[PDB]
Amino acid sequence: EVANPEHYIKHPLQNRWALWFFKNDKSKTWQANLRLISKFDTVEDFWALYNHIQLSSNLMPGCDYSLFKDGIEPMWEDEKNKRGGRWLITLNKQQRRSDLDRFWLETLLCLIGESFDDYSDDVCGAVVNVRAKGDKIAIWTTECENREAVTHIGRVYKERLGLPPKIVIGYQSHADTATTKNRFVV
Ligand SMILES: C[n+]1cn([C@@H]2O[C@H](COP(=O)(O)OP(=O)(O)OP(=O)(O)O)[C@@H](O)[C@H]2O)c2nc(N)[nH]c(=O)c21
Repeated sequence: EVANPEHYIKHPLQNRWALWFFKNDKSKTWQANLRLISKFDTVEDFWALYNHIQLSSNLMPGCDYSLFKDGIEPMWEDEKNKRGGRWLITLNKQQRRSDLDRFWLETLLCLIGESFDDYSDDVCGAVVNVRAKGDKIAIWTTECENREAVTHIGRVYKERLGLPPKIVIGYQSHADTATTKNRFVV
């Protein structure tokens, strides 16, 4: 007879995820300022990471945190992002204190907990931008043309964050990045 796995195995996550950190430095290419922190694929390992790193609200302006499925780099150029887009959450200066941190954690939980159910395969990850003019959080998806998946993900995400329902958020395609209107709204 063998031991009861319930008493000792870590609680597995559907996907293995990777957390990245971005430190702004004008003298270097965007990609050069983007570096991996570490990866994890269990509930225990997620908290071990989250608990020892600074809350988004404490980072220096210009820095980002990005949680993307293992194998998908948090950039437009990636095979899994080039044809996709993002649901953007735009926060005001007051929300840095009131909602940024709780919104980001809920975002992390939505990702690792596969809260988008049937459309989990369309989800790539999420990014939080700490900025002086106003912080930003966003869920990135793989194909801007998958209306069904994209709209359902947006609705679910918006409901999970729990902000006033009357507030509309938009979805923008990465390819449409101005050298930017929304494709969908919920
Ligand atoms: C997500 N992303 C951001 N950048 C670079 O980062 C710059 C800033 O893009 P940003 O997404 O970090 O928002 P920010 O608020 O800092 O600035 P703004 O929206 O223009 O006011 C871009 O114009 C790019 O030069 C990126 N550059 C490359 N090559 N690939 C990416 O995926 C990528």
